[PDB]
Amino acid sequence: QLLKIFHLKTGKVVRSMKISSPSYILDADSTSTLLAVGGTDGSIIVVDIENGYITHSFKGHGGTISSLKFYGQLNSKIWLLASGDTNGMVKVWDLVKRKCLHTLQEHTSAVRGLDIIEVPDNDEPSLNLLSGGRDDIINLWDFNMKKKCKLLKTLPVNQQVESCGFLKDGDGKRIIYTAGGDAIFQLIDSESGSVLKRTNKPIEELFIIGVLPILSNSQMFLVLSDQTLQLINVEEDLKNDEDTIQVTSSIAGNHGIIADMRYVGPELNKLALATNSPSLRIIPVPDLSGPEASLPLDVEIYEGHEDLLNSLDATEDGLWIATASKDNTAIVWRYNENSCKFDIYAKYIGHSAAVTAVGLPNIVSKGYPEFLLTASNDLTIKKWIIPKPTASMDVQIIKVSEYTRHAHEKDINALSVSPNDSIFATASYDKTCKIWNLENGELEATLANHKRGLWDVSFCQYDKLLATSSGDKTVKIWSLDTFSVMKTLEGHTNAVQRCSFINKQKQLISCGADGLIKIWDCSSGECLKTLDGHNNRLWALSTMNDGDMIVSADADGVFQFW
Amino acid sequence: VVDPFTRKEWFDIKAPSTFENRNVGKTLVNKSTGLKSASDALKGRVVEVCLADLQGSEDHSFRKIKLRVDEVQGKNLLTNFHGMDFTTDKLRSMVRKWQTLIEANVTVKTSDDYVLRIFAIAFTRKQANQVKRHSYAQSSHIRAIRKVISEILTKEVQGSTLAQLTSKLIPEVINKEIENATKDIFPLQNIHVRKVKLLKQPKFDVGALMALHG
Amino acid sequence: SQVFGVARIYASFNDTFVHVTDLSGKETIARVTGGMKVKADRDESSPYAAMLAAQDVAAKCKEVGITAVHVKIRATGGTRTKTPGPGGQAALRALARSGLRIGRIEDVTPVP
RNA sequence: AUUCUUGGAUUUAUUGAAGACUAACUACUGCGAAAGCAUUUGCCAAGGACGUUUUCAUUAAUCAAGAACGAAUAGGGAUCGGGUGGUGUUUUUUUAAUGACCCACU
RNA sequence: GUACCGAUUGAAUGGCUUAGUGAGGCCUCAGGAUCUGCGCGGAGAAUUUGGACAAACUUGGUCAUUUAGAGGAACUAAAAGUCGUAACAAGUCAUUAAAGAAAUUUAAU
Repeated sequence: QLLKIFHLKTGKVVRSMKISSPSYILDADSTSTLLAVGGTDGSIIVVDIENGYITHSFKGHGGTISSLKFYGQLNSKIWLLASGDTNGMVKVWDLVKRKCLHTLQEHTSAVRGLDIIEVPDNDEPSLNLLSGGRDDIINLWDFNMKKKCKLLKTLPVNQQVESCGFLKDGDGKRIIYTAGGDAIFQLIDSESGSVLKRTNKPIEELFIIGVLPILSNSQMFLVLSDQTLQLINVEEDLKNDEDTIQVTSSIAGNHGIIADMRYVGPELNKLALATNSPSLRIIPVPDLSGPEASLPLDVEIYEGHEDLLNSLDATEDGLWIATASKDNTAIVWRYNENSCKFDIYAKYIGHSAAVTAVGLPNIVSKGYPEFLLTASNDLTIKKWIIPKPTASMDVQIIKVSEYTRHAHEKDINALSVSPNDSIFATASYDKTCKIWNLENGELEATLANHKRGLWDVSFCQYDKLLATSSGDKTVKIWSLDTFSVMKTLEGHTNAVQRCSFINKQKQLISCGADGLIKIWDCSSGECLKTLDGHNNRLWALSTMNDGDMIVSADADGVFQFW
Repeated sequence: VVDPFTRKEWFDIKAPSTFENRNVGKTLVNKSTGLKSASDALKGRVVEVCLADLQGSEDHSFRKIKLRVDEVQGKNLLTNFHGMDFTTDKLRSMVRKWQTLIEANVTVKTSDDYVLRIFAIAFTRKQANQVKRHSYAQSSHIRAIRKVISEILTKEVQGSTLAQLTSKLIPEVINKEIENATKDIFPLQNIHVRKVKLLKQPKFDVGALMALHG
Repeated sequence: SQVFGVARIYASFNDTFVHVTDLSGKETIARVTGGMKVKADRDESSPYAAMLAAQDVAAKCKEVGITAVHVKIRATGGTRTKTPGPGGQAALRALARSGLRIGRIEDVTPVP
């Protein structure tokens, strides 16, 4: 029960509306820009102005409301124009008092958007009334100020509706956006009951939509979804310049939870994060504003998956972006959004368990960054190496039968490449970290003294040390000869998930379930600094080359630079 | 983030004939897509409501009625009588010290071949001007009590399908027939029916189902 | 007058379970329990935790449409304590304050 | 603290499976020589008290060795079963009656 | 980690090449799983003697460079590690009309 009135962008309460007993669910603003009435589950309508004057009780029907829209002579909800109901019914009223002029009963399914968008003339010489929000059909209603009404057509061309649009001039000859709950928005034609083109981007139910202040065939258009916005071209069909439905841009935001992060841009421009969403969002680093408007490429999210993403990585210049997910595959994406198939270099099939970690070799210019070193929960690790064409271009099968490296019983949680291509060590949940050679796939070393599984291991870029994290509140650092344990850091008040070095080989920066990030040094083995601006669990980390900006990961979508 | 409660069908329950008002209540089903259509999916939901809440007669606040779904038609679905049960508060109200608990069970077929097993509860009362504090049975009269109930229950079943038997269970006509016959042995108190449940419904059979409908 | 359901309060020891269902009892909604609303692994049947979870359970049910509901109180049953739990009285008092309806309630303790 | 858990734990609705036992009634009551004996129903014998104007005629009693089975003086009140009596009631708008009850006697 | 001397000419590639290896289609003597048609043809799979053209594959040596590089002599890094030694510094109230059931709006004094 909160329907509160504000003023200019200070935001102070002018008056508080909590008077009616049912919880207010819907509300819209006015073309007079001064009056506001809210929809609720008791069919309770209260016309209020802001000075404040909260006028005459309108009470003539029950039910519930889930859509509302106004008019310049009938300035109320869909309780006056028509009736927002849970069974579907059109009720005829007026701006004059609570008499009932005419009544109209046609629906058998629930519908609340009976006059979800106006007909601006209310005489309809060539105009129409459009309606639907729950009944999953589109009906074409007449308007009669004194007689019963007629249905013009019905449209069973949809399977689910939530909101209806209508051309501003009202003829309907031009584009008409209809947003349905079936992850589908369409361009329809009112006088003929036919679609122009249907557009299928999302995998989620469309929310309700209001109006744009634009005229006819518009200039831009905005589509609403889950923590993302997208701008669409305005033809979608051979109207002015182009057809065969396309998307102009898809501006990305931020998700609450984050698993991993990796710098994409070669001058440390772009960051790509892996979330619970099955998409690739690239906002964060160059955008010191809110949502993305300043990344120097075509801003567009990627999708080639069916489940969530587990770990993601790229090389130095950022031309190959290899990612890992739960759909048992490995997909590498290109920097500047070009390929031969869609934007995918190749999708690699052959994993018998979930693909929980992914990694690249060191950069040269080609070859090694053309390759792929991915990991799966099938107690193995898989290297895809085809050198004779340019690799990461085609579907590669080189390690599926017995070329895979299998000596594990609990799953490997991470993997790291040395600055040379010779050795690489992966950490695993069975309290050990193993060094294997990349040229052969033979067990080079077995490093273990722990009390919990090892979620992250990484090398120093001077390849003199080794950094690994275990859930016994300690971060351990090893020699390059594996004949002597070098250093054992303790002081973290809980478990450490991920540890990493700085690019000047100065500091060990750690991230765990503490609630604060810690920067120890790799030189004296003491605490150089700790940083405390979090209260959630820390899961990922990334280091720039310069050492001033350090980005961290939280559980609520907060990225803190230091 | 899916929010399935903008996707579920809102749906209602229609009741059979020999009752009071056929409006019952609501459910929530699914969105009728192809491959999971909503009609053929469930077909067997179970409604368990006190009959006093539907009959209106407030001297029936125990003895809840179990229902079973058969047919569905488009914001209507029709249900069938599956079981009848007492509340736990009702029989545990009854069981007093210094008296004898007599039960009976019988497996008996209806006219249309619904096989149903009912139970029975019987309690001993004191007469007027009793002196003794218990008034038990004789352990052979209990044989004479279980046998009279057993032959009466087989007579009333297999006749005029279960709705009329439901039309006898509601005003509990059965209890007076138990009462008068078995009184010559030993008088009695509270006797009720306490359960009926079914396990051998023959067939789908829409033909006799629509004869109760208006 | 209203649209109905059953609340089925299972007040065990060291936890309290509340979940409202449909009229049939196969369809669930708002399953949120008392142990969720504090983290000490000790006050999982404390009444302020019971009043906390009953508010959020009545929150989502008021946001879908259910306004009237039966309760079916239930102890652990069988060879257990057969006793209504700590967070049963205030929790029934918590959701009745939220703006719902309470009528014709009974007991589903398995008392064998 | 141990354990289980998104291949969904716990809760919820529908089933099937396995083993186990007769919950309030259940008593200072009954049965059995004791150890022991609680769902309905059927069968197979065994036992006690009562009643008896039936029958044998001292056929009796108590207990080392030994075997089966089991670790191995005279009143009072209430109650159980049977029998007798009734200036008796109740079920009987059914003619009878079985049966419960009230009181006495043993 | 970088520059140098130096054995292995190891592995990659380049120049030359002994040696062995060799796709593919063309023709013709023989052959028939199979075809719309007033004695049977258009069409058509396997197998087959001989003859011309033929790309190219595998490996060994000579020489250079990279990598791996035993061993030999520097620079830088690690201010680093232990021990010893030396001096400095540091705690819009009221009454009252109009609309509005209620709030609220407006007027009056």
